[PDB]
Amino acid sequence: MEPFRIVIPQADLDDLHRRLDATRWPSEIPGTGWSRGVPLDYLKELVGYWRDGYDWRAAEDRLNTVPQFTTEIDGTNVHFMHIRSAEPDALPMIITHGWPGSVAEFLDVIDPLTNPRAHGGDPADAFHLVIPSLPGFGFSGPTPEPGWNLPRVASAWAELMRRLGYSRYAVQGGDLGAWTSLTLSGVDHEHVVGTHVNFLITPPSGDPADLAGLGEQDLARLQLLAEFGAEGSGYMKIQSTRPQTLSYSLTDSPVGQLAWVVEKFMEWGDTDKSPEDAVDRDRLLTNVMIYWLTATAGSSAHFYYEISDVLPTAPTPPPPAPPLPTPLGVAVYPADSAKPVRRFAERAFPNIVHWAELERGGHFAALEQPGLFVSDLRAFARALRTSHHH
Amino acid sequence: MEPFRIVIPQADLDDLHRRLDATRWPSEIPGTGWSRGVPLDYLKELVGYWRDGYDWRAAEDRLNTVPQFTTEIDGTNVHFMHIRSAEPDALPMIITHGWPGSVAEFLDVIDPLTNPRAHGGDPADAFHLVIPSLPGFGFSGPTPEPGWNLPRVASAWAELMRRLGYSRYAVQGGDLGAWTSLTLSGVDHEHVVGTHVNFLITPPSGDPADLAGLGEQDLARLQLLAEFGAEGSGYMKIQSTRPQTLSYSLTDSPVGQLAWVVEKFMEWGDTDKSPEDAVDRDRLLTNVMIYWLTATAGSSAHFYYEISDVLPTAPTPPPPAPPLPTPLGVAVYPADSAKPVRRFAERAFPNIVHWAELERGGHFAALEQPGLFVSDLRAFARALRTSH
Ligand SMILES: O[C@@H]1Cc2ccccc2[C@H]1O
Ligand SMILES: O[C@@H]1Cc2ccccc2[C@H]1O
Repeated sequence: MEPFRIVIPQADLDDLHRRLDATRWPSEIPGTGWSRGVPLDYLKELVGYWRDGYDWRAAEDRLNTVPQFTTEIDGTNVHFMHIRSAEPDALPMIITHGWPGSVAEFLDVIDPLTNPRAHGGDPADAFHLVIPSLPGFGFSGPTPEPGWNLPRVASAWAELMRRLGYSRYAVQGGDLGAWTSLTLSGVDHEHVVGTHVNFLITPPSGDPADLAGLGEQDLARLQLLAEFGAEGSGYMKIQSTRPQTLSYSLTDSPVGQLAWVVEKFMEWGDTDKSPEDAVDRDRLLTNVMIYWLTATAGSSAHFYYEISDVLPTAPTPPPPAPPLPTPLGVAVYPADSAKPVRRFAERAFPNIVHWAELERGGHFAALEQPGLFVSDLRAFARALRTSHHH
Repeated sequence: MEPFRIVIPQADLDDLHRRLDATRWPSEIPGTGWSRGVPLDYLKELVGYWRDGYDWRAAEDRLNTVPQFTTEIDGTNVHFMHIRSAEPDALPMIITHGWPGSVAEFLDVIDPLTNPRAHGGDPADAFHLVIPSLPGFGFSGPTPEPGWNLPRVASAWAELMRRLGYSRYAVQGGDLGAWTSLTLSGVDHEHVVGTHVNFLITPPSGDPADLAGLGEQDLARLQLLAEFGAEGSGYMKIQSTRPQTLSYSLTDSPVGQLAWVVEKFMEWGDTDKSPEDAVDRDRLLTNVMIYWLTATAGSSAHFYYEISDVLPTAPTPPPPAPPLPTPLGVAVYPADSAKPVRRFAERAFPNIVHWAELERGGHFAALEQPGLFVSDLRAFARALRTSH
């Protein structure tokens, strides 16, 4: 438990610009748009801005306005932001990012969540926030040994909240952070008072009977899963099997690191022509910079290998889980890469206290739609309070 | 159709050495060996040799001892080696490499196949060789448009053989070259006299009854397929879906390009502790240099996208093909990444005339075991002459 500040040596930035200037670009097949990955023309334009335009020092300053700390847990370094609320009886909540994200995703929602009185919110709806970097990611950095899977991350987090003195807290996440949050609600069930996910997958049974009566939208959600498996799972299959092989090119090549990550902001964000439709280029590059500067493309990929058996890329599906009794909030963003079927969600989670279908935004909710994210999490906190005393 | 010679600008070599010198290495998780991909200590040592000891000019010299040509077919550049036998009666054969291989794989089998008299062979077993670079690969280079799938590549080859004046020829391949050869045997059935593959997958139906009576060795071969899908197919899934995203890092980073390729030489070769157990490092780096210097990591990856529908990684597993009538030779190398169950192969190919189970070697047969490969192909020629 020691204070932490991001201080990037100028030498690292000079090296980055050296590499950018020396980029060797591939050929392309014309007329294929985004269908086979990041198009050449777009990436050239974004790289030009990255090299001459993007301001890391300002991003660095902004990140450093948030209190950060590091601490060692279960043999590994855990970096985390901790922002105390301006209001007494605030709900402690630990928010977890996923891949290819980072703690930078949450910069625009931290102040409205923790200080609602200064952002037109109700003081009754305040949060204390703990926002940790996943082991292997960003400023937490590489893990030293095998075995950092969902329950090991969850146990680390429970220990983090214990050290911080939160005996009662909620958990929140999207992407892999949602899976970690759901896992933690079981692992630390004595201390977790509620769970909110903005990403939820509900696979079908495989029995054509459980589809009876489902409407067009729910059937389309199931189709989205199948499409993801067929077409969108490439990154997941390679990171879950040979993350180290992949890591050499992503650690050596900043354009390669950028393409690898920015593709997902295009495909999973609420976009039309460009990833910048949903996330502006400074935020896009700041997130990529956290991967690049900490050189965590590979260590973050190893997470997928550790949890390969519970991914959709698993050979055989994991056995059906017993119901998770955690009071649950679900937020469904319309451009997300996967969306839950409520009938199926009701079976797996008997205590849903909050369900919202939002009007806009994709996979990176806090970053894409901070206003909606904040309003939704407040309504979840209100629903939690309501469900506990009635 | 014009003569071709490899002449790499010095500036490209200077650029490569600058990149190698400036390599930024990743973290590792110690003690995981090769289980999660190419280990850090090994690759640092290989890159050291690449930078300090490897001699591209000598490799370039050896490649250029092979007569090579380029020609435009169906809108794309096609590079190929063409080596005539001194025996006029020789069997013409087109040999196709796969991924992450190249025409450099066959340097040690060319003279024995085309001049058997000087290399322990019978003049009756001579070949004329045509050894093309796949469209999108090596010195053929990037294709200009969508659609270069197996039938389109096969058609291009039939056209190449027609242009060379070969109205009767055999086809040979491993990896994707075997799939291309099998496709070509159907596409140009009039002119293909026989097909030899040193790579063949035989998927089970999924009906438990079809496994009845199979010995433990054949059951293990089927399980090899399952293991490949589960753990070995990462490169195939990303190249078949987002090859262009992948291409940026592989085209910009020589250590990345090296890791991406050399992993398969470890996993698919007859290896123990190192890929150099099966293929020495000069040959390994020469093959990688062909990808690096032609900047074809991306365009070679696009081939997988074009054929995604027939891969193991397909959205829906491809329906079992009807039987193919081509006279077929099959060579099974014991360390290969996949190996056929003969009972199943003979249902898919009712005219198998040659079946060899070799006792050494993996996926890169001509490169790993040139002696075994030459003997087997000569045996195949003899099987074709005495059965048809
Ligand atoms: O968008 C992706 C869809 C999916 C499915 C399972 C786990 C994670 C994820 C996301 O990364
Ligand atoms: O790339 C090859 C294609 C394939 C198909 C089945 C098993 C292994 C393999 C690979 O060795």
